[PDB]
Amino acid sequence: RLEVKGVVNNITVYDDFAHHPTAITATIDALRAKVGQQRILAVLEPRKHELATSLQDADSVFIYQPWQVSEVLANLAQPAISADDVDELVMRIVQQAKPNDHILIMSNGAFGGIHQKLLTALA
Repeated sequence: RLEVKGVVNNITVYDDFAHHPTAITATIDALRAKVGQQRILAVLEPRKHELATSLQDADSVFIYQPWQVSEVLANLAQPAISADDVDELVMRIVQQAKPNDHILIMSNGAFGGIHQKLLTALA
């Protein structure tokens, strides 16, 4: 749960298995409890209005599309983006990520090794 995979440029990268609305909600809330006002960048690999609601506390939202993700993101007015390629999604993240951010990677799979991709790309 919220396993810290690394810190690069004061940006913490975490992995968590949550990928259904109820667990996503709990997981972001548990992270918020620790990080306070510091930014949560939520990065989800799913397996709709409930899903949007589960992501609403995250300061920026990234969804990998491996149904239509656009309908989920339309409800979120914070920065929210989908990508259909893991390296592209890593670029999207790196373009927004700043020191003191918390990148929360939510998937029960390898997600192309995105946590390692980020630790490399953020340096």
